[PDB]
Amino acid sequence: STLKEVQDNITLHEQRLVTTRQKLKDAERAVELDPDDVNKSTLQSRRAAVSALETKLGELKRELADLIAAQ
Repeated sequence: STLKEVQDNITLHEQRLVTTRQKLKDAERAVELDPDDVNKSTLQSRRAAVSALETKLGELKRELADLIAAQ
């Protein structure tokens, strides 16, 4: 039930973190080789996407820890 729902959401977010981080790696490399404005903007966006996922994951994981402790 509730704990499993949170766990599945952590999985979905961990999977999205992997794919978003690959997109970030691609964007970082492009800027390393040619730091033009478009490449810097792509990088800025990919960074924010990864960081936002990591934030959400941290929230989910702290809440699951407390769900477990209460049970």
